[PDB]
Amino acid sequence: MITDCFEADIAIPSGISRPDAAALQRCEGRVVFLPTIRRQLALADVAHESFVSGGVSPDTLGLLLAYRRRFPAVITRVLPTRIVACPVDLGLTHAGTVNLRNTSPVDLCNGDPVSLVPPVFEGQATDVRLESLDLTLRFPVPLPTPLAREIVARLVARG
Amino acid sequence: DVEFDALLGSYCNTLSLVRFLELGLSVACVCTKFPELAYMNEGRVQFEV
Amino acid sequence: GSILSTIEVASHRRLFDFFARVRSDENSLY
Repeated sequence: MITDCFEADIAIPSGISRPDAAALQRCEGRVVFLPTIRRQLALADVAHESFVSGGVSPDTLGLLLAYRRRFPAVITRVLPTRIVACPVDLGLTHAGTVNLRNTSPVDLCNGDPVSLVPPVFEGQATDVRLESLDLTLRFPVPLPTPLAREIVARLVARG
Repeated sequence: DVEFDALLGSYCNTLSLVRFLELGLSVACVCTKFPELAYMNEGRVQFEV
Repeated sequence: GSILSTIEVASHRRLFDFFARVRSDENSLY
């Protein structure tokens, strides 16, 4: 359960409005970019204000470039006091099976590898904002790899 | 020829258990226990003024 | 002749949520 699971526990603060707290109950299958593998973290280290540099929050093509400096993890259950995510690299669960959620506009298949991409699509950049805390959660998009290479390819060619 | 070594004895220390009540500072508290807190999300306190 | 009123603590808890997953409506008070 250290090797099988790994319960990295994102703590939830005290002051969150019940419309904002119940907005996190629809954050089940997500991707959270943990900077380290600490067993106790805060939302500020998860939210986009951790991602921002000095004065500069980068664009979507740069938003890839510190995902791979971090540790993607998937939310397992949203308790009222905490949010638990197992890191992908260490160990998945007891049985080793976690559930995601298609925030894609794209249907998946069995057996295909799934790459996660920043919210690049139109009508899609939906960041669950904490109004009670002034925090945004830029949830990436799980995509099929025959798309997720082309979508990077269109962005690199655009620059 | 005869020689030896020795221990001239061991010394331990005693932790001092400190009850918060023993402190004079408990005057500022009023110490009451939730048998259950962790469940609580947002509690309020309400009293007439 | 002083009047004493008991302090009132208002808090709400959802203990069963820990036992099981729940998706309560935001407006309603569990």
